[PDB]
Amino acid sequence: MLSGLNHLTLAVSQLAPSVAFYQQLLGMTLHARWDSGAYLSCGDLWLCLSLDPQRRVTPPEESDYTHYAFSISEADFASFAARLEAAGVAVWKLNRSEGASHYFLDPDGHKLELHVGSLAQRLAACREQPYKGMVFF
Amino acid sequence: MLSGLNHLTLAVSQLAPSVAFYQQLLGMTLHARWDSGAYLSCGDLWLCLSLDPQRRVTPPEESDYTHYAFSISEADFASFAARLEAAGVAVWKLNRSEGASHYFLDPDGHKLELHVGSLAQRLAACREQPYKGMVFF
Ligand SMILES: CCNC(=O)CSc1nnc(C(C)C)o1
Ligand SMILES: [Mn+2]
Ligand SMILES: [Mn+2]
Repeated sequence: MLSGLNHLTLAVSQLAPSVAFYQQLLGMTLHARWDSGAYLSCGDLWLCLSLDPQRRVTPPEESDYTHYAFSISEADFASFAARLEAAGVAVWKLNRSEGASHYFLDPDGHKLELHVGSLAQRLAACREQPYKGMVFF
Repeated sequence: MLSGLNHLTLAVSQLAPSVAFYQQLLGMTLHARWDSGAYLSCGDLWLCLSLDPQRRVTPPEESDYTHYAFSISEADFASFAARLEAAGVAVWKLNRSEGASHYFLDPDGHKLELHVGSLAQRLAACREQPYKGMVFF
């Protein structure tokens, strides 16, 4: 029986600028770095950055909607999004609205998101404005 | 301050086979579905499947090392891997490190992993036998 996410591994093209992005800009905790990777944490999340020469920097218009969202509180959301914009972090666009979210790209074009709210809150919101064809179990 | 992973969204080419894989084969809980997506949970992980015409069924040789690992106990590991093998699920890598890992593909070629063990256990192993260039913080 599966119990949750054990770790998320992102392939990166250059290790140093990616470590700087996740640690210095996003504030994640750096535990270890070596010649081909780094281990960080964000609360319960174990994030691994893995140096991969096959990673290409892809424009958001030509990558799919696969994305990774991080939790932030209502009180910090707007000021954090503002800090990312002031630092020149690029944005991307999703096809639909899923609540209070800010969409931004990492240096390799991984699609990231800041989101306020839990799954339970999302389901309650969707009961009032559902997506087309929505069924609840 | 970010507090953890809020949700993981995977782009899928066909909703029905992906729901079948995550819900029925992997045992995640289906909370809702709509014409272009579904919400599931696996422990404290909120997983979104998003139907995306841009998603290609991607062979493992054509994608980078980005991958998603799910937690499982050592006691359950071998029988879960055997279930995947009976269902015909492809493997994209052999485990060559210490620690139990099984590396398998979803129907669209997303790279998945079953892993036993935490970040703390990995850091302890690396302190005894560090990777090339490894520094701890
Ligand atoms: C499967 C259940 N887990 C999730 O809902 C992940 S996001 C999440 N979980 N708690 C929160 C707080 C912001 C209330 O946010
Ligand atoms: Mn999202
Ligand atoms: Mn892994």
